[PDB]
Amino acid sequence: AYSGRKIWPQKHTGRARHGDIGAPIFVGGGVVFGPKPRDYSYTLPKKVRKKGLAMAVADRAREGKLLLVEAFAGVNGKTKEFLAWAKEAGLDGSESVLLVTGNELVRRAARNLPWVVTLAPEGLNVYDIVRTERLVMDLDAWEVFQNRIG
Amino acid sequence: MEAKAIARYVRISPRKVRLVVDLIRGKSLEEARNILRYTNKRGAYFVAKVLESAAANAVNNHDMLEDRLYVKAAYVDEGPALKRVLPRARGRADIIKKRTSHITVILGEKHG
Amino acid sequence: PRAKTGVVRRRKHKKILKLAKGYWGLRSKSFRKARETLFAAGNYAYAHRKRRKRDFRRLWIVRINAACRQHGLNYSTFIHGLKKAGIEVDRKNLADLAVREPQVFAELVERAKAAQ
Amino acid sequence: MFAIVKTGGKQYRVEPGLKLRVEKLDAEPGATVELPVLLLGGEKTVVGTPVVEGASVVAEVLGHGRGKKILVSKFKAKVQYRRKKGHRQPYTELLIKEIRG
Amino acid sequence: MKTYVPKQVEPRWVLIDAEGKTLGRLATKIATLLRGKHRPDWTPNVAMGDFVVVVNADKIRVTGKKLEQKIYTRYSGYPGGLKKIPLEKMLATHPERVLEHAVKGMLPKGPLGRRLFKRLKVYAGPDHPHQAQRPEKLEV
Amino acid sequence: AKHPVPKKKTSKARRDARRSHHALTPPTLVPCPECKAMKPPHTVCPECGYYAGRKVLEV
RNA sequence: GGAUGACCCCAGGCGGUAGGGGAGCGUUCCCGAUGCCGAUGAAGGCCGACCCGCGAGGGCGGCUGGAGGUAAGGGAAGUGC
RNA sequence: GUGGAGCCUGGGAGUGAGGGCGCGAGCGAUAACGUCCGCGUCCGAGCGCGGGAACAACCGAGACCGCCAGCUAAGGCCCCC
RNA sequence: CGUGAGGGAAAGGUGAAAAGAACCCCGGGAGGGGAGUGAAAUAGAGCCUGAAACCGUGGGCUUACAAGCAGUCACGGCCCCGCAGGGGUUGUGGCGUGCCUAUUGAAGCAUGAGCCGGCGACUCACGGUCGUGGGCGAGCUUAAGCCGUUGAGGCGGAGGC
Ligand SMILES: [Mg+2]
Ligand SMILES: [Mg+2]
Ligand SMILES: [Mg+2]
Ligand SMILES: [Mg+2]
Ligand SMILES: [Mg+2]
Ligand SMILES: [Mg+2]
Ligand SMILES: [Mg+2]
Ligand SMILES: [Mg+2]
Ligand SMILES: [Mg+2]
Ligand SMILES: [Mg+2]
Ligand SMILES: [Mg+2]
Ligand SMILES: [Mg+2]
Ligand SMILES: [Mg+2]
Ligand SMILES: [Mg+2]
Ligand SMILES: [Mg+2]
Ligand SMILES: [Mg+2]
Ligand SMILES: [Mg+2]
Ligand SMILES: [Mg+2]
Ligand SMILES: [Mg+2]
Ligand SMILES: [Mg+2]
Ligand SMILES: [Mg+2]
Ligand SMILES: [Mg+2]
Ligand SMILES: [Mg+2]
Ligand SMILES: [Mg+2]
Ligand SMILES: [Mg+2]
Ligand SMILES: [Mg+2]
Ligand SMILES: [Mg+2]
Ligand SMILES: [Mg+2]
Ligand SMILES: [Mg+2]
Ligand SMILES: [Mg+2]
Ligand SMILES: [Mg+2]
Ligand SMILES: [Mg+2]
Ligand SMILES: [Mg+2]
Ligand SMILES: [Mg+2]
Ligand SMILES: [Mg+2]
Ligand SMILES: [Mg+2]
Ligand SMILES: [Mg+2]
Ligand SMILES: [Mg+2]
Ligand SMILES: [Mg+2]
Ligand SMILES: [Mg+2]
Ligand SMILES: [Mg+2]
Ligand SMILES: [Mg+2]
Ligand SMILES: [Mg+2]
Ligand SMILES: [Mg+2]
Ligand SMILES: [Mg+2]
Ligand SMILES: [Mg+2]
Ligand SMILES: [Mg+2]
Ligand SMILES: [Mg+2]
Ligand SMILES: [Mg+2]
Ligand SMILES: [Mg+2]
Ligand SMILES: [Mg+2]
Ligand SMILES: [Mg+2]
Ligand SMILES: [Mg+2]
Ligand SMILES: [Mg+2]
Ligand SMILES: [Mg+2]
Ligand SMILES: [Mg+2]
Ligand SMILES: [Mg+2]
Ligand SMILES: [Mg+2]
Ligand SMILES: [Mg+2]
Ligand SMILES: [Mg+2]
Ligand SMILES: [Mg+2]
Ligand SMILES: [Mg+2]
Ligand SMILES: [Mg+2]
Ligand SMILES: [Mg+2]
Ligand SMILES: [Mg+2]
Ligand SMILES: [Mg+2]
Ligand SMILES: [Mg+2]
Ligand SMILES: [Mg+2]
Ligand SMILES: [Mg+2]
Ligand SMILES: [Mg+2]
Ligand SMILES: [Mg+2]
Ligand SMILES: [Mg+2]
Ligand SMILES: [Mg+2]
Ligand SMILES: [Mg+2]
Ligand SMILES: [Mg+2]
Ligand SMILES: [Mg+2]
Ligand SMILES: [Mg+2]
Ligand SMILES: [Mg+2]
Ligand SMILES: [Mg+2]
Ligand SMILES: [Mg+2]
Ligand SMILES: [Mg+2]
Ligand SMILES: [Mg+2]
Ligand SMILES: [Mg+2]
Ligand SMILES: [Mg+2]
Ligand SMILES: [Mg+2]
Ligand SMILES: [Mg+2]
Ligand SMILES: [Mg+2]
Ligand SMILES: [Mg+2]
Ligand SMILES: [Mg+2]
Ligand SMILES: [Mg+2]
Ligand SMILES: [Mg+2]
Ligand SMILES: [Mg+2]
Ligand SMILES: [Mg+2]
Ligand SMILES: [Mg+2]
Ligand SMILES: [Mg+2]
Ligand SMILES: [Mg+2]
Ligand SMILES: [Mg+2]
Ligand SMILES: [Mg+2]
Ligand SMILES: [Mg+2]
Ligand SMILES: [Mg+2]
Ligand SMILES: [Mg+2]
Ligand SMILES: [Mg+2]
Ligand SMILES: [Mg+2]
Ligand SMILES: [Mg+2]
Ligand SMILES: [Mg+2]
Ligand SMILES: [Zn+2]
Repeated sequence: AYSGRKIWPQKHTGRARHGDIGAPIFVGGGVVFGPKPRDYSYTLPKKVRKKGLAMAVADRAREGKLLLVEAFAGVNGKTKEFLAWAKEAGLDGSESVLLVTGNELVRRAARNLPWVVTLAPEGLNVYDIVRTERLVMDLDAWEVFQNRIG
Repeated sequence: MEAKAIARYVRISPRKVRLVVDLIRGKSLEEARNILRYTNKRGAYFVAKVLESAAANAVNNHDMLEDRLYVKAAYVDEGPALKRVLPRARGRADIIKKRTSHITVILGEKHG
Repeated sequence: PRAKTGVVRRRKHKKILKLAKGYWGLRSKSFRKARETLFAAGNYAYAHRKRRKRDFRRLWIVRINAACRQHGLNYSTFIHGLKKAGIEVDRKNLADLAVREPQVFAELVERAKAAQ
Repeated sequence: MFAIVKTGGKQYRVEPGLKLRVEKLDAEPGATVELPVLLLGGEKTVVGTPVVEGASVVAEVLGHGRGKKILVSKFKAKVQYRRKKGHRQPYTELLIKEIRG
Repeated sequence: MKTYVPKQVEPRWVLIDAEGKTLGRLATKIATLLRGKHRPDWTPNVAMGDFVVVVNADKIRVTGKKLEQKIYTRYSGYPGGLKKIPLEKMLATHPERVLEHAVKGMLPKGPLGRRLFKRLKVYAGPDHPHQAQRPEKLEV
Repeated sequence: AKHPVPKKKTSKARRDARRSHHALTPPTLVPCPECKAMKPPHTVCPECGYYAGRKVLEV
């Protein structure tokens, strides 16, 4: 916001040479190599993202902590239902769950829980897989995921 | 016991007024009374106030009797300073600091 | 994000200054005057350890000599006796002996006297 | 009754009952060693030429440790050059049991 | 095992006659009795030598044309203030000086080598008023 | 003249070593022989008013 | 040696400015975190002759402070006077 | 002749003011702490260390750390020492 | 501040709550001492924390025949902590030419720095050329955009080597 103006004459003042108070070496003035707004995004090869999604699940299975399910019994979009379904399912949420299905009903009861990360199936991603402890996928979720690695 | 009075933010220079205090730091109450009365400094008045007043407190607020009193310690720390602008030739302004003092007189009783 | 100075500086300064208590004037009070005095101290140390070896030697040898005087020979022969004979007592020790074991020293003088 | 022993290029005089920590010796704590004699004195008086050939002194390794940090530091001027090195010398504190001889 | 440093000692007085004695060669000796370098428990940092008493200093001998051809010197700080006394004139006015000087310049400098020169009590003339210390006559 | 000026800042040592004399020195008082108050001698007593033992200053 | 830098034995090299290569310490921020420490005291400040590290440092203890701080492992820089 | 030798290909440099000394020459005056080449060396960068009274380059000698141990180098061994 | 166009500052925080200190005593007052509130008043309004330079009071060592880049090494004294160990200070001795910069060369009588604190200088984007960790391989790869999610990724073969 400052004026482009030399603040006292070059020689003979007795003080050190200065330009204007816009300069970084003055309190006030612009900072040197400042952060300027930018774009950290990049285009990771398509194959590498696939093998990512392959490997991630592939690891979770290989550990036993995967689980494909056909449909969700007593659960029509109402937490305590799911909550109790999950009980009969083999997860009491002492481990975190990544949970995938296109079914707003299911993943809605299944939202709000600490140990649950909700997902739709076209939105399967490798951070989220590794992020969690236990993957409980689902069958069309499974075919979208299978339609992927091809 | 020990009795204390303290005058702070007093518009005299520390360095000038320490010299009244070093003339008491030690003396009886009565000696400090008669010194700060014929001492020819400005500091005389200022310090003879604190003193006089700590010897209240000792009596009134602290159950002490005068003629056991003596100036046990008495120091002067330096208060923040009124900065002022005094103009010189060719337009320079220099800065006067009209300095400032925190006087302290601390009393005790002397058994003897 | 701004990684501002904040605390680092105060902490090395507080450091070097504490390394420098005891010093005269601002050599103990100013950071950069302490820092500067401490560069000094450093090499005066490293030198003076290497110095103190040779320093003591000189001390001992001067005593040793003073002893061999008392029995009629110089340091520089007494240490050729001791040599060519076979005695390998170093002079921290000779200096020790000669001070607090006069007779025990006298022996060696003699065997040196001899070994010539 | 005393001796003078070479142990790690360095000769100490040693009466029995002395604490004398010296240049770190390879000896699990508790064991005991023998140090050559170079001279014995008081009571008797032998003289090693260079060794006494005969006797020796026996002592117990009270244990090891590291010496109070010397702070070695070089500085060269007008050349932008410093160096801090920390130093703790390994030592082996002993207990002079008795002399032989 | 740590070096032996002496505890407090005793002031051992010592008496020397100069006469027929080559000034320099004498002072060598005076200085090292003075310091103490002749006794095993010597220590550079402490006053522990002897208490040299020299007498008959006036009958010291010097070689060569030196009685004249060698000169003492004394700046005074003023201009032209360099005094110059020659050996002969020195011996003839204060001979006790000639030897003192001879020694002081073989003692170290600083508060010790000064504190040492304090001890060398010199006289031209045979008798010396230091009887109450019984100076142990020495052969130089 | 060419404006002479201090060449180095004076240390606290010298600074205070100079003031080694600024030592203030207490007044000198004596007993009025009449009011027995302390006062400086040869003055007329400020407290009773007497001097050479007569009324002088109507306090 | 042994067995895939675990650690031991041996021999050797190790002054260094311009400058090149390496391995590390710390500051701010992010994932780790719906977590974990914390008024039985966070960060900050003031001591320490103790502990670890060659070192930059990091621990530990006491006083102060009075509501924050944030690990293993990684990431990003307005990163050290 | 296995050496912080060499050769090959790439990455990053800095340097392109040098100074003293010995020797061989030009210039100058069979002057210069002078100038300019050549061959060496040392300082530069070894203003670290012993000698030379002191003192970049002269002699001794190439400082990883510690030692209240030993032999030596130059140079010293009458006191300072 | 400048006639003017114009330049252009500094300066945030008590506490949970004002419960913001009645009344008393020295004081002309300022201020302080009791008392009273508060968890806390060295949170008392000049108010969180409260560094450093800088000024002072009190205490331990030391200092008036001594020569100094202020240190270092060694020994001794006195003082404290302790029970063959430490810490503090400094009497004597030995050694010893500040930092930075610029230079063939500086303690240098060559530069800069009163001191403290706090700001203060190798970056970002696109493009090259090497190296490097990974993916695919006679192949590799998407751009803008379309769809999806609002901290979910997919699509798109135009085009590029
Ligand atoms: Mg503008
Ligand atoms: Mg503007
Ligand atoms: Mg502008
Ligand atoms: Mg303009
Ligand atoms: Mg100017
Ligand atoms: Mg100026
Ligand atoms: Mg410009
Ligand atoms: Mg500003
Ligand atoms: Mg700004
Ligand atoms: Mg990038
Ligand atoms: Mg949730
Ligand atoms: Mg949520
Ligand atoms: Mg979770
Ligand atoms: Mg009263
Ligand atoms: Mg005017
Ligand atoms: Mg001013
Ligand atoms: Mg921030
Ligand atoms: Mg910064
Ligand atoms: Mg301090
Ligand atoms: Mg000191
Ligand atoms: Mg040395
Ligand atoms: Mg040697
Ligand atoms: Mg030998
Ligand atoms: Mg050892
Ligand atoms: Mg050191
Ligand atoms: Mg230098
Ligand atoms: Mg240089
Ligand atoms: Mg440097
Ligand atoms: Mg190192
Ligand atoms: Mg003659
Ligand atoms: Mg005029
Ligand atoms: Mg002072
Ligand atoms: Mg090695
Ligand atoms: Mg080497
Ligand atoms: Mg190197
Ligand atoms: Mg922070
Ligand atoms: Mg979180
Ligand atoms: Mg949190
Ligand atoms: Mg808890
Ligand atoms: Mg509480
Ligand atoms: Mg606490
Ligand atoms: Mg704290
Ligand atoms: Mg909070
Ligand atoms: Mg954290
Ligand atoms: Mg990290
Ligand atoms: Mg910056
Ligand atoms: Mg090489
Ligand atoms: Mg090479
Ligand atoms: Mg080559
Ligand atoms: Mg590079
Ligand atoms: Mg050229
Ligand atoms: Mg040229
Ligand atoms: Mg040339
Ligand atoms: Mg050359
Ligand atoms: Mg050359
Ligand atoms: Mg030339
Ligand atoms: Mg020439
Ligand atoms: Mg020539
Ligand atoms: Mg160098
Ligand atoms: Mg070289
Ligand atoms: Mg040299
Ligand atoms: Mg020099
Ligand atoms: Mg030299
Ligand atoms: Mg020399
Ligand atoms: Mg030898
Ligand atoms: Mg020789
Ligand atoms: Mg105006
Ligand atoms: Mg106006
Ligand atoms: Mg409010
Ligand atoms: Mg009025
Ligand atoms: Mg009031
Ligand atoms: Mg009061
Ligand atoms: Mg009040
Ligand atoms: Mg507080
Ligand atoms: Mg507070
Ligand atoms: Mg304030
Ligand atoms: Mg607060
Ligand atoms: Mg405050
Ligand atoms: Mg304050
Ligand atoms: Mg004091
Ligand atoms: Mg004294
Ligand atoms: Mg004198
Ligand atoms: Mg004295
Ligand atoms: Mg001198
Ligand atoms: Mg000491
Ligand atoms: Mg000294
Ligand atoms: Mg020495
Ligand atoms: Mg000096
Ligand atoms: Mg420097
Ligand atoms: Mg520096
Ligand atoms: Mg220049
Ligand atoms: Mg020049
Ligand atoms: Mg120049
Ligand atoms: Mg250069
Ligand atoms: Mg100067
Ligand atoms: Mg210049
Ligand atoms: Mg200068
Ligand atoms: Mg500069
Ligand atoms: Mg100024
Ligand atoms: Mg700063
Ligand atoms: Mg770069
Ligand atoms: Mg940018
Ligand atoms: Mg690149
Ligand atoms: Mg193939
Ligand atoms: Mg493709
Ligand atoms: Zn009267």
